[PDB]
Amino acid sequence: WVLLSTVAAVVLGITTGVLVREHSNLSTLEKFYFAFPGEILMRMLKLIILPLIISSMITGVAALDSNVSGKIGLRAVVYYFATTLIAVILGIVLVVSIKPGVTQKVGEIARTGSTPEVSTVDAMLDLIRNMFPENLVQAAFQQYKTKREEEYKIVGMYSDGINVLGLIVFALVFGLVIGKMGEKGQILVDFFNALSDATMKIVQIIMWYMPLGILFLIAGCIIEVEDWEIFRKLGLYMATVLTGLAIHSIVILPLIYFIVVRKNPFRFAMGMAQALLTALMISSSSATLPVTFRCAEENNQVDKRITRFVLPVGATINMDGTALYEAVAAVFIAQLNDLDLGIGQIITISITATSASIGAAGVPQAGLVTMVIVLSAVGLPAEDVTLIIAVDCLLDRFRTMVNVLGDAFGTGIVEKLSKKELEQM
Ligand code: NA
Ligand code: NA
Repeated sequence: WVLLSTVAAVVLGITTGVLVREHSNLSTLEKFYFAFPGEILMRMLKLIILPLIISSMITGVAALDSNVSGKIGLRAVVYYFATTLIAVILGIVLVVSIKPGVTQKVGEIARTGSTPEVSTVDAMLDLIRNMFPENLVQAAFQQYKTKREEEYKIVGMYSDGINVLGLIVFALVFGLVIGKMGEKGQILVDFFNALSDATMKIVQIIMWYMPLGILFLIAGCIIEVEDWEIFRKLGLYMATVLTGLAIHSIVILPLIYFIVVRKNPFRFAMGMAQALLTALMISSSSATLPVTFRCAEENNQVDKRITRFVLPVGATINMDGTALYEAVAAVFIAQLNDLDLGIGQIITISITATSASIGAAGVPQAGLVTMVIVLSAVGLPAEDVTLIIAVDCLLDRFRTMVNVLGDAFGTGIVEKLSKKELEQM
């Protein structure tokens, strides 16, 4: 009933959403109140991130030996990097071959939204700063950001938004320490094992409300969009983005899973359908993590030791979907400006696009912030990001699904590559 209700909710939500806007006329305030049931689900899933991330990372690392944990972590990191690179290369090839921007002009495309003010050096240094928060309690709900102020002086401040990067790094180090302690640290292992189990049970309670929240979540966004002809001007740009995401999700990732794990990848992906559908509706890899936990464990029979480690980390640093999107968007913006891109310029977009949304799964405008960095790398104005924000919300839905799908396949791949370790213990 859990999966069926989710499918029923989207159909009713899409049916309700299209009918409401086509027949009824709603103001901006009336549109916001319509999506309120979905909004409640959004903050019920966000409420679970902190307890889930902390107890999963501590419990997963603490359960394994130091060497076993290191090898499992090394395998996951290689898979994260390997798949993100392939996603970027696929985006580069598709956008270069399809040439979405060479068939269009800058003037014709409408400009929407505001381009964020980003410093490439400060944004990347902020990544390392957030890995090591100054306060653990503050990191639970706030993040650090630095701005250049004046001959220039760096001023930093904390803003609302959970620092998943800092919490995961501490939870990994904390899990390693309490595991080595043994009997001394057993009480902490037991405490965070119960907290992890309790958090999963609370997710089960949230799943009861998810169908009703999903209905209004999908319905609301369909009603939010006031203009549909804007999607037609960027259709070629959208087509290449979804073509790359579809190929990565349906060809590349299943192929990698099959080679490492001699099993049907679509059977594995079928078990994740509930998590993939949730990601497609909430546009957050961290908020959909609790759903990914159940699908990987309950449906795909993936080891809980592997899942507790790979999934929380993957939701934070594994963004194949976003990395592909930045590579396609950056080259597309380059083509609009009639800017020929050489091998040197193409390469730098690849490395810059790789470091996309490394601490912003669910953070809004996370893709625009990265796009500014990627565009600035090869010298295009950061104001060209305004040409993409029109359809960024829709693409964000599909980005998150591919971001979550990469994590799910990583658990199966890492589990197979560490089979000797799990049996050895
Ligand atoms: Na990846
Ligand atoms: Na991810």
